[PDB]
Amino acid sequence: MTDRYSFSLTTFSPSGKLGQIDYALTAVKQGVTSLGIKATNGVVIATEKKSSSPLAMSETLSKVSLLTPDIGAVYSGMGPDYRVLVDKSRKVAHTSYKRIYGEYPPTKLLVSEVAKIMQEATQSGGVRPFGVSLLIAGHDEFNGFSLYQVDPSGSYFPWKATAIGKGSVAAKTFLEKRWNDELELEDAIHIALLTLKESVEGEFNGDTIELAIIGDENPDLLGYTGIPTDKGPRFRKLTSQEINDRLEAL
Amino acid sequence: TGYDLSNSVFSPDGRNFQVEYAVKAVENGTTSIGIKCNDGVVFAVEKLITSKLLVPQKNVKIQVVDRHIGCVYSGLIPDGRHLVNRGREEAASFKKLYKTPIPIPAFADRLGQYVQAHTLYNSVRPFGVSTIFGGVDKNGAHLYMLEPSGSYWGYKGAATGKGRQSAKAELEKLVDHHPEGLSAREAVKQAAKIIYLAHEDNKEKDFELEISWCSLSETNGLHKFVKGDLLQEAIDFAQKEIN
Amino acid sequence: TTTLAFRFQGGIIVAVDSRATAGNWVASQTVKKVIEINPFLLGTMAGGVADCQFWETWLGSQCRLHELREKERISVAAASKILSNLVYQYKGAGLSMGTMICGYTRKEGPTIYYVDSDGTRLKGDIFCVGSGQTFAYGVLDSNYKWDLSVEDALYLGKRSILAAAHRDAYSGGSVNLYHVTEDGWIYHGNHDVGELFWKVKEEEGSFNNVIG
Amino acid sequence: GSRRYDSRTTIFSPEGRLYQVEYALESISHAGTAIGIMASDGIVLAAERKVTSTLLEQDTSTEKLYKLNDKIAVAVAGLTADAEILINTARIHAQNYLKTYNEDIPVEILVRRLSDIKQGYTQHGGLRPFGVSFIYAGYDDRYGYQLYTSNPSGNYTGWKAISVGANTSAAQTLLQMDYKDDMKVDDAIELALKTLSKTTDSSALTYDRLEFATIRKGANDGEVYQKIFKPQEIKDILVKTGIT
Amino acid sequence: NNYDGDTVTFSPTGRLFQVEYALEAIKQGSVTVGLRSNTHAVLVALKRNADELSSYQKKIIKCDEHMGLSLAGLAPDARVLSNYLRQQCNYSSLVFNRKLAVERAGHLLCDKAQKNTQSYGGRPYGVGLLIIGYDKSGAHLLEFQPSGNVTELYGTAIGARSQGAKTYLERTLDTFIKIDGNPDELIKAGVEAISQSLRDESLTVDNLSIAIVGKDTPFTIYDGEAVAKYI
Amino acid sequence: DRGVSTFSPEGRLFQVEYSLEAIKLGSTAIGIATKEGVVLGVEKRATSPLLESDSIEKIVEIDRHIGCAMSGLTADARSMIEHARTAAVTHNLYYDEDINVESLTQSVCDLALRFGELMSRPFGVALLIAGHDADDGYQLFHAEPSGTFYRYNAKAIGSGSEGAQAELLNEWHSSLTLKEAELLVLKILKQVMEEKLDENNAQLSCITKQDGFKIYDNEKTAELIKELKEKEAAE
Amino acid sequence: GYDRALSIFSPDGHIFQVEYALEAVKRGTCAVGVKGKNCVVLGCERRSTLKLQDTRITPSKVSKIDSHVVLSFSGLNADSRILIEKARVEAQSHRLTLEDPVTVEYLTRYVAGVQQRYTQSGGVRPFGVSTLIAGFDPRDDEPKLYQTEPSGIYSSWSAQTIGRNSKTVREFLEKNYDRKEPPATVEECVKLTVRSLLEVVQTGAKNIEITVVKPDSDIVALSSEEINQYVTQIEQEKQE
Amino acid sequence: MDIILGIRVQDSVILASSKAVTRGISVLKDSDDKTRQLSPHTLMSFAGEAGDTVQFAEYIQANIQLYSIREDYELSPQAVSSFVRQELAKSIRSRRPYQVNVLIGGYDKKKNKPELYQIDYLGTKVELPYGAHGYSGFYTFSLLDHHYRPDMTTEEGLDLLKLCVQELEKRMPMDFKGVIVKIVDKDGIRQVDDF
Ligand SMILES: *[C@@](C)(CO)[C@](*)(O)[C@H](CC(C)C)NC(=O)[C@H](Cc1ccccc1)NC(=O)[C@H](CC(C)C)NC(=O)[C@H](CCc1ccccc1)NC(=O)CN1CCOCC1
Repeated sequence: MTDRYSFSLTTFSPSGKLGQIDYALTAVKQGVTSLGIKATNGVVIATEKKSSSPLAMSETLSKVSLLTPDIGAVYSGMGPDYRVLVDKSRKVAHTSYKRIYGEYPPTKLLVSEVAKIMQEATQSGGVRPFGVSLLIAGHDEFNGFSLYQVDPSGSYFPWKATAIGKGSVAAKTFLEKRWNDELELEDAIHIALLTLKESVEGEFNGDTIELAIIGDENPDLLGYTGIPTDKGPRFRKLTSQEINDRLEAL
Repeated sequence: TGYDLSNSVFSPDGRNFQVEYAVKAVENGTTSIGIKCNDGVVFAVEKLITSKLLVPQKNVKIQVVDRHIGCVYSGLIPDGRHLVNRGREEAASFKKLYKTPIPIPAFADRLGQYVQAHTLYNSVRPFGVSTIFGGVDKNGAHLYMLEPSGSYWGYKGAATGKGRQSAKAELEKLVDHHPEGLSAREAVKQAAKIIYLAHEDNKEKDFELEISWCSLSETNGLHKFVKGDLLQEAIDFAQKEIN
Repeated sequence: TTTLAFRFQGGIIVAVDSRATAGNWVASQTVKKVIEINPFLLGTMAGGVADCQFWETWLGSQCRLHELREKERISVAAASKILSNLVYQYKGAGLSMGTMICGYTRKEGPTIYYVDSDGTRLKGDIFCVGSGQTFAYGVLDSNYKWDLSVEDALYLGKRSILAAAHRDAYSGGSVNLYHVTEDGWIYHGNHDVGELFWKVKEEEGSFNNVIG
Repeated sequence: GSRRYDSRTTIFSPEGRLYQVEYALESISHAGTAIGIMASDGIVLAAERKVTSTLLEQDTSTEKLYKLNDKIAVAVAGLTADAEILINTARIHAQNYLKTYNEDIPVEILVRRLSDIKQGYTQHGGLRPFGVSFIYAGYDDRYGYQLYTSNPSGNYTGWKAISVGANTSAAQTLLQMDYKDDMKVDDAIELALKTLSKTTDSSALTYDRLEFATIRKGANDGEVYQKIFKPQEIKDILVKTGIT
Repeated sequence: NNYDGDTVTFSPTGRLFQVEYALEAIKQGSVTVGLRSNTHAVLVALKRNADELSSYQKKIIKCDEHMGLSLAGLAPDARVLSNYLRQQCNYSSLVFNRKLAVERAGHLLCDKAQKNTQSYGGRPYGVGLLIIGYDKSGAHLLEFQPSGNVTELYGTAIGARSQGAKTYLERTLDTFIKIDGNPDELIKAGVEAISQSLRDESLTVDNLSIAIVGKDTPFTIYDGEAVAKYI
Repeated sequence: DRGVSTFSPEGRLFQVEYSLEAIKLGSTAIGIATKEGVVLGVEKRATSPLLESDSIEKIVEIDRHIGCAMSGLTADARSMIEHARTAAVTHNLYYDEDINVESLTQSVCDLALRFGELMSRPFGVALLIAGHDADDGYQLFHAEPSGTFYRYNAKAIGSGSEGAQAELLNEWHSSLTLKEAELLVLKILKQVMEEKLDENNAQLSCITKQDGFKIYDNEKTAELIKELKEKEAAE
Repeated sequence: GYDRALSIFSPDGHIFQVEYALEAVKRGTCAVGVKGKNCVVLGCERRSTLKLQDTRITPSKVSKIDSHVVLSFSGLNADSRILIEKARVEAQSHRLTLEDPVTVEYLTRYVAGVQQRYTQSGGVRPFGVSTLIAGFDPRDDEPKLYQTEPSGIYSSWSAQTIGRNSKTVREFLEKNYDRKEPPATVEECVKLTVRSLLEVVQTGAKNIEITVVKPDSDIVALSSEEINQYVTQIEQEKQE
Repeated sequence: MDIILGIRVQDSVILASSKAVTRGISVLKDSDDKTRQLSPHTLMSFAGEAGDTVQFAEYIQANIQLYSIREDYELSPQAVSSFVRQELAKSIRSRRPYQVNVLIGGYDKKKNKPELYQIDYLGTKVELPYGAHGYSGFYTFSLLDHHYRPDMTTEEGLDLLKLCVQELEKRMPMDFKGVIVKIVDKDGIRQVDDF
């Protein structure tokens, strides 16, 4: 018995490719489209909620996830792989940072830890790479707002705006025409909804779309009062009703 | 293809061919049966006499677990012994912690989980035995049969080995003709007959009969071997029926 | 125990007593306190009998393995350091040993090393070790010269053990003598203190404190 | 068992080569070019970013050039994720030395240890090697300014000028042509950029597709300064040499 | 064919080829016989040499005062298994002050061989063993196969041309079983039995190897001039 | 590929059989046992003339009463010799006596099959172990990587083994003197060696009760070579 | 832990991984060792496809193991560092326990033992390196030169070469080296070493390294101009 | 073990260490050298628990010698002292700590300056113009506070050292059998034979 697979399952081919990473990126291509746009006073991340059955309750399945009060994440690719990465990402933020410095990590460093975990699945014994690409939006005091993409290889890049998955080629072109450096947050939400309508085929409403922002602090969502320095989470998930209001003036 | 070369690999059907190959080793083995009765269970088995040089009565195949459970099996005899050794460890740790002897359904799952564990990795081989086993507990009598996949169920009657079909047919007739129930002493006699009738499927070498039983009234809820006058009485009953 | 060894013009003299004790109980009068490691190496024993006996015997096995592996007899320095490094590993565990590793090699010449159970290792010309070491020092130091003859050196070693055997309650039995030369060690007999004391008293005229 | 699926990453070919090391070098040859040039009064590090998108955030980005300590930096060619694993190990190693001896680690000692880690992945463990080649630029008070390179084989060598990544053959010929020993930093800056401009696979070399860094003694009296260039500073230095 | 790479693999018909290949190593080995009466149990073994300049490979090994075995196949595997038996016999004596039953000795050998047939990396044992002994239930003879199967018998033989001696003992069953209180006659029957497996070679003084255990006889081995009586 | 501890259909271990082929490629080593002592001889076989032949060490001491010669992948023999020397000295420490030659050989052979998936492969070297003890007298053993060992009156191993063994079959008798055995090893070595036998490319040794294990000098062997040539010309 | 047996026997009785490690040695730059009456000299080739090199800081081909012993090699450069490190540690350990520096034979035996261990251990490949180890034993004036190889065998040599085109330079040394009369002086020993490398190298500029070891821890490396003088002298005598 | 002293002057560092080794009521040796050369321009003297002292000194010696061979370069006295301190700082929280106090005297060739470091068994390091371990300091520190000047020569430093030894021989209870004196300067390490 025991794990006899102590050797690498990802290796270099004669041409210099890393097969399993390429094949993982192919799985990301098949995945549903998701995007992220960065404004002057915030960041938006969005994706389609592809339902498996109409009997299934899509509210119970969350594609957009809170990692810290000021950091969120969305993906394209294999859902199960994403779910466990979110668990590990939430934990590593505490063990390797908050329990040491008494504060949450900045976006770039949390991203750096997630990227490490994904890199190890590319080199360690008896495992395949993760079949997902992540988009991670976040805010912190000394860097301001920021948006990052993380690929199966463990590489990460900072973006002004980008898309991943099914119709990412067309969606990136659409964002190049509309994006400027003076965009307000509401303008960025409007552009996010327009970009997503092109890739979605069926119903296009608040129940089939999932969208969250990184913006101003929310004292009402904090859950307590008395400490002036604690002002609330910057991450907020838009409701079904809040999306439909913006779809009328579209 | 090549899906059958490694254990724990699914074929495109969703099958584990290495387990199905282990079943072929069970089918090649000698016949063994189990009969459930009014207040207990009976076990019997075919022992092929390869040579005159074998010592009669001195190559015992039926095995006891704890003091209330019996185990018989067909196929690779060493694999069965390994399963019983584990069973004895499982029962011992149950009684150690919980005081009471291990219930039959509780014991059945301990074996089941252990056999099933040997279908999960390519670094182990599946078991090459089907095991018929059971006994008496607080809720009465129980008879079980366990297969290489880890699958097991409860049984009114059970059979496995080279003459399983002949033994199954004969077992079905007893269930139909006795809806109210069969007695312990009757079930010993019937067990002899069915082994003799199932020997027609292995009739080159002549054989030796071996029976055991557990009963609330006859054996006081403990596992014992059938010997002497009661064994010969069961042999004679079987001899009269074949002629 | 009383044991000594000193270096001189004609090599090394080694002398020991032969008593073993358990408190005030004299357990033996005939104990061998010198160990013959090879034809050119000797080891002396003081402290715990088992400790000394066991480990100095272990030392000989390690020395034999050296010459098998290296095709050359081990140096006195390297031999003494194997023992000192061993006892250092056990430091604090309660080993009780006072030993002297004595021998000749080409590169070193006649050499003596003191090694004890708290890890001390010292090269030197003269050492006395054991419960009666001070009594031996008193005679040895006051009569020692480098230019002693082989005959006189043997006697001084013998006479120094006798001095300690007389005054120290936990020393006695007999004297065992050894002489180490360029050609190897030579045994110079067992000398019972029962006869030796009176013989020395009469011939030398010493020990006037005792009733003649 | 699991023998069936083992690629055997640490074996020899019949010709006496290491398969996985050779294939890792093939991977690195498609990565963006990085150049290091050593002058008498400093060191230059220049590197080309991999095909950039206009919506990429350029100022808050790091891909090629990393800081190991106050006196040592590296340029990367290959898998970025693999490089960061090694960079963090090198950063820790430097601090261990400083903690132990109360002195900044000599450049070669840092390079040797990082190269020894790479070597281990080619001889034991059955894991794939790191698909990364480094150019090390640094200073210490024994040898002064120093340039080194290391590759997946764990072999390292010292250089006056060197390139890694794509088009090294063409790039090395150009550096061998114009380089001389009495060269200054400002001249070496110009050589580094001119060489990338001629070897690049892009149409024209622009500020947004470059990473640049110097290591001078251009601070105040007998001390070394590390300058990682900002976007606007690359835009200016590109105009000043007449490339754009 | 494709299913004989290791012991962990079953064939399509349910066979374990590595176990069968281990069984083949026993067939190539030199013949050895075992038989018993009610009072005594005897082992006879034909020893084999490399050439006229070499010694003859010893076939019989003592396990305790009341138990031992003969071997056929890989001799180093017999050394491992016999050493295990020596330890088990010894554990019984030190802990329980009990002589190990011959039947339990077999059960322990079976379980040790089995574990080597169900795990990756390992290999089956490549040797067969005939175990004799005298315990609280009289004399005993056991046959061990590296498949794990252990069988108690009145008499048997293993090795090359072992079928000849096995047939003879099957005929002589009624005679030799009643040889009680007579060691030399029980050996004579065992020597005549092994003779039915000889081809071109006969039993010489440094070729034959006999061992006996019984009621008032500890397990002892006879070699050299001590077996000249039985030629 | 395939498992390291796999059986062939004929019932043999693949890796053990393949290691025997490596031993056949090795240089020749011969041993002869007498009532006056045991002689061990080997072919040195230098790969080039610039190589200093006296550094070639294929005959080795285990203890004062036990010697050893080797043939095959000789680098593999180092850990075997190390184990043998430790086993011999350890027994002396535990029992205050010399260890039997047979018990030493058995201890070395226990290492043999300790390979699989313990070391990664069998040893690729065979050993001739010669010695004396009080019980069984002068002895010679052949230790293989199979874990098997036979006692021999005389034995050859290496590339010229089958030819040298046939010659030893005819020449050996139970009354051979030590001198006669010395010449016989030289004679048979000269026959199977490629290059011409002399004191520099061949080495003799012996073990006697009185003087123990001794490797001969090049001067001593040279005279035995000259004595051998003269006797063959004398009839 | 990774357990795979990588070094195993083949049907013909060869261990291919050990033999393929020898091919890596054949690919490496040439290295030569010659011992005279009172000295040993180690010569090494450096390939000239690498210009723009910094020779101050680039790892040297000859390495000091202790103050009285040196080690050169041919084969994989990265592999050699591991052997050199282990050797240096053992050298200091020997001084600590035996209170005497290592003999050249002892140091060689240790390095060779490490190489052998990597030929029958699971999860590792053999070292793609052969070494030349030279020096003088403590308080001794007899020169010592030893060779090792991936299999683990080691031996002593009057003169020896390893690496690429080593069969050509071995041919040269076999007819030019007299056992009855070795190079009497340092100059004679260096000249014969340079001559032998000039049969294979190309140009005698920055391609040849020479290191001279004399008794009592006296080791020095020659500079470019010093070596170039030997190259200039040999060529003028050749035109005859 | 008992007395170890150190003085740093203009161009050199001078270490003086007692020669006696005493066990029980017996002086076993009167010529013991309580020092080890770590590198050509670095010297360490030591005192403390029997066995521990030499074992520790030689362990440090081996490590510094290993570094020298590996890098073909001599570590600075500051670097060596920091390595030694860390080893003692590790030791103090071990199962069985090294009970050894040391002085490190060295000449830094890059700075052309002599340096003296005092380190105790806890791993407490200080650089000093003059230093001592054990009971010696209770006499020598006040004496040196009076007579020491920073610009003194090696000869002046030796006379200053004679003044310390004389005081210890007058007021110390135990007979320490004189001292071995060694000088560390630009030219390396040498021993004064007549003191
Ligand atoms: C001079 C003579 C005095 O020291 C020498 O130093 C000799 C050394 C020579 C013989 C090597 N030393 C002794 O004789 C030595 C003194 C000693 C005693 C105890 C501890 C340390 C040193 N004596 C012994 O070692 C005696 C030997 C004789 C045969 C009795 N042994 C003991 O006292 C033993 C074991 C001591 C021991 C050590 C470590 C752990 C546990 C025990 N003890 C007993 O036999 C107990 N005792 C004897 C009296 O009867 C009741 C039981």
